[PDB]
Amino acid sequence: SVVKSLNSVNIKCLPTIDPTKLPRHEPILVTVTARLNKMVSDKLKGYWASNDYRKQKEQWQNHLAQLQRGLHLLTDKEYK
Amino acid sequence: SEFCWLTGLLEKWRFNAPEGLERLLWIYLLIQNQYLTLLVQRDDMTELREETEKSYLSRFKHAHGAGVYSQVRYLEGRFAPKSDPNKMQKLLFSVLRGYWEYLSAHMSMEWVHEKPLTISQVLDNLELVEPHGKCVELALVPHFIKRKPKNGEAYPHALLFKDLKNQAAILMDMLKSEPRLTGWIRGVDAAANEMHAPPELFCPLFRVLAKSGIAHFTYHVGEDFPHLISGIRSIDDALRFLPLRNGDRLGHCTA
Repeated sequence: SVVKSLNSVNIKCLPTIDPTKLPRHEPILVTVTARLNKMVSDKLKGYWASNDYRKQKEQWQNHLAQLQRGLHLLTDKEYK
Repeated sequence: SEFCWLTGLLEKWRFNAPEGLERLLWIYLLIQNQYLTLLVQRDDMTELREETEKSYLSRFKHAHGAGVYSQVRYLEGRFAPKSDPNKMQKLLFSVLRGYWEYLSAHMSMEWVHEKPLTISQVLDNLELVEPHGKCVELALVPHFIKRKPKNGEAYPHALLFKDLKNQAAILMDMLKSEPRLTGWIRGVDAAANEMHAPPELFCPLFRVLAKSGIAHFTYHVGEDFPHLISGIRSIDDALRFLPLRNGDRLGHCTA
């Protein structure tokens, strides 16, 4: 209900997530980015080569890549 | 410094560029390109005395190219003889020191002197090297200049002849004072233009340099003949009158 009021300054709310309703060994941070990557991709599809569509897109792709190179260690069991 | 600057600048404008500062880049490129065309056209003092020695090392390195083995083997440079003997002993010294600095960086052979301080010690250092197929072999060739015809003096190009005989004489005593220099000063050239001096004028000049151990002479026919038939004659004049043994070269035979 709280997110319903917020959707109705502008504030964006991400849909509720539940670790129990998820695979046991998949961390929260990969899931929160999955939902977070959901919207930003959707908004980029809406622009579809409008003004500065590339600017936001490429700055997003690099940021996702930099996060990915830090995502393997979080799930990694030990040091190698 | 310039190239690394521009890579950084355009990277911050990779997505968008403010109109104000973008125009600054536009005019600077237009100013740079305009000067480059101007510099080329004037060719076809502090100009050479900036540092006068680091350039020659950079020039040979630029000729050598990247990699352990160079791209050019045989290379001779053109340089106008200076007016004063105290200057020729410096201009020639900086070239040889620059060339030796090129050789020292690549070839880790023993050198007689780490710092030569003079032409003579460079010759001692350069006598220990052999041409092994990747180092740029150098044999300098000073080139003369032809001036505009000045009236009087019993023939139109006489102050020119008096000017060149002075410059040539300075070259003469360098070879006899430094007999080892005959291996690096191997040629003589006359490269200004065609009409400003007849080709037959250099005939007595080249002959006296032949008796002084130059051993090679090249002429540079000016390619601005007033008529195609005149251009053919000019090359014919160079052939007939100039002293040219077998194995010499002409320059810019566009006629």
